Amino acid sequence: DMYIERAGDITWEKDAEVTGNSPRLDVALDESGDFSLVE
Amino acid sequence: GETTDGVYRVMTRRLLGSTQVGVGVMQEGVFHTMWHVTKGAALRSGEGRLDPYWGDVKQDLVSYCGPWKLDAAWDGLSEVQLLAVPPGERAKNIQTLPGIFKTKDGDIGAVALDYPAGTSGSPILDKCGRVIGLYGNGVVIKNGSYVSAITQGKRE
Ligand SMILES: C[C@H]1CC2(CN1C(=O)Nc1ccc3c(c1)CNC3)CC(F)(F)C2
Repeated sequence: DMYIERAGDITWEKDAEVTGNSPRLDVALDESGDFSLVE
Repeated sequence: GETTDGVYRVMTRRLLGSTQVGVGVMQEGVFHTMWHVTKGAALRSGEGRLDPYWGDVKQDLVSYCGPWKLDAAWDGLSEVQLLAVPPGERAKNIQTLPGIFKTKDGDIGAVALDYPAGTSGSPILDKCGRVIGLYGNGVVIKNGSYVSAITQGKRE
């Protein structure tokens, strides 16, 4: 059986680590909820 | 059991030791996570039981104890924070500028951050701390890294 455990508050943190790029991708979403790249 | 607002880990004892299968948000007495984390199964919180209330495999979302409550949206301009809760590791805020998933049914924000299996369901927040969606459903690009959609439900 699955169980839950608290891990923290949901708040914005000032001066958090800023990372990651912002790609624009053409995608398709199928009936099973899976995304795939369209090229 | 615990119904205080916040981010929670989703654990199981079925496999070796205690394994983290995902993450979720408790808000207004409703537990929100991604469908692929629980597959719609019931959850435990101390001695109390959480039963699924709404779910959808295509959206890859599920709510427990009540209807989906999260309705904040990415504005299409500002940076956001992923409140990543990785297995065996402390909750950590990561700030990023989302990219875009362009689909035949419209555009969706996307975050290019990579975390282990078990981090799915971690919330994405705006500068006011509002949950604009959950992380964990997206695509694998050329390099092998992940780009997740900012997945949001609809508050009925
Ligand atoms: C490849 C990893 C990377 C990931 C998310 N992943 C998934 O496999 N997601 C996933 C699995 C099954 C289904 C769906 C999505 C929707 N349909 C069923 C862990 C992470 F959250 F850290 C980021």
